[PDB]
Amino acid sequence: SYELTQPASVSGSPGQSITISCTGTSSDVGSYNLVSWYQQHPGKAPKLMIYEVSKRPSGVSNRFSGSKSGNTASLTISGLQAEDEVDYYCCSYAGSSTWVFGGGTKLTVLSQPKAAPSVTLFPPSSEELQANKATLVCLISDFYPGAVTVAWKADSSPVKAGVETTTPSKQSNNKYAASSYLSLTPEQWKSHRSYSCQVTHEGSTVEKTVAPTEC
Amino acid sequence: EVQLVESGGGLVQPGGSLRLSCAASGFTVSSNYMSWVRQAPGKGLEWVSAIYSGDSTYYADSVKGRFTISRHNPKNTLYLQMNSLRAEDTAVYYCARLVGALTNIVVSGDGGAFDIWGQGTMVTVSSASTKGPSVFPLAPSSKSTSGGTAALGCLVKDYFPEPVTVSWNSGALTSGVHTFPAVLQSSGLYSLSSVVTVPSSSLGTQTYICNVNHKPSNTKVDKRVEPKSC
Amino acid sequence: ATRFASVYAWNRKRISNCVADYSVLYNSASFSTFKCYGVSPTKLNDLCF
Repeated sequence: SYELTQPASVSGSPGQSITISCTGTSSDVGSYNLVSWYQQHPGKAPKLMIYEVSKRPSGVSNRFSGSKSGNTASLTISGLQAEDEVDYYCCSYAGSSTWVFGGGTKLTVLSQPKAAPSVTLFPPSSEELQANKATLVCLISDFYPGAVTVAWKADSSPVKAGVETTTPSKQSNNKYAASSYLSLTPEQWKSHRSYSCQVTHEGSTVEKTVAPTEC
Repeated sequence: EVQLVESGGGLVQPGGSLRLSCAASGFTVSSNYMSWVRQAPGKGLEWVSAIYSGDSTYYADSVKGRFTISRHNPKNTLYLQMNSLRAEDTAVYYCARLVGALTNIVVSGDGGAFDIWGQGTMVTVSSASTKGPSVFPLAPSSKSTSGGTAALGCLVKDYFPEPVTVSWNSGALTSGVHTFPAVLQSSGLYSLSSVVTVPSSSLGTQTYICNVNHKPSNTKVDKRVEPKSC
Repeated sequence: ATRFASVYAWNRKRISNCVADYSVLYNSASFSTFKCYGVSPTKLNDLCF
């Protein structure tokens, strides 16, 4: 319920310097000091890289720094690499040993090689048809930049009913993920001829066409 | 050895209670750190649990009268009797550390360095009852066999509520394993995936066991993934 | 810290270019014998070693 202003979308070229901020008020200008910056690969616990803004973490590469003045900020992230596309926060005091911090600046590193989205389409299993259910499991992996729109072609027909697609989630190889599902009935599964899952990733399209079980 | 381990996970219904626990191993909780960060993916976070023992006035003006918790130092484990759990508290917590000022790490400075965490537990407060997950073996196709790398798995579909954990060959298959997170259906059901890229020559010869575990419903399914044998 | 050497092979450590203190010696462990020969413990921070 307590939330402070941060620049959510930040980006910088590798080898450059970027500035990260988190907002306070006039009750935070006289003489305190408590600011420690975070680092999160999305989906797991954070990582410490910067604390004690202008001093030394024990084991940390010294390419990162911070700078402090007035209403003029910096978490100075310099020497950007391909592994800096991570979430960031600060820390701060709230008075009488209390605490508050900012709203999650998310860094995206550009100048990275674009990779075609690897798409795998799975038809429903035979016992799933025995279960009177049908699910088109479309799995898109290893794509960057992650702007994908999953389209379904039921015999060259765009079907939007029953389409559910996940949000882009970071993968191990500095790319994002997607897992889309089309939930249909076995009557509608064996009526159409073919089923194609397509994606629109930075203009590129990768399609997977599957067919119902022959026997 | 030194590790924070979450334990005591179970199903919670509206009107009930449950005793969570964060156990430290290696370092005794009598003189160590515990910070309960509550995380909801995609949005901001909040540190809430205010239990520093000695029992004096230190609390946050947001959870007054809701989160009650006790202290047990010698046993190296803390229990969280989180009473009156609200259904809008769907988040996986983590007990973590910090840094102060006393010892050699700080002689001049401030501190405040969360550095060691737990793994979290999966507790869902849902009005509806728990349902056993349905495991459907997604078999390899002809394109996967002819493509050199076969893709196979078992879709976990139509389970409510979370969680479902999928392992391969009881830990005997780790290379190529990739787990695709659950989907939020319009009706509230969930469906996740787990795909391992295997050699195509190992189809049929090497057994593919996927272990699907759902703790609140207490269901374990050892599903066999077999090729299309018509 | 973790382990120290014996007395015949006495462990040697070199310290310079930093701030030293004596009141910070009573936090990590309570000591038993503490005798500074010729120097009073109260003045050590007031001289520059």
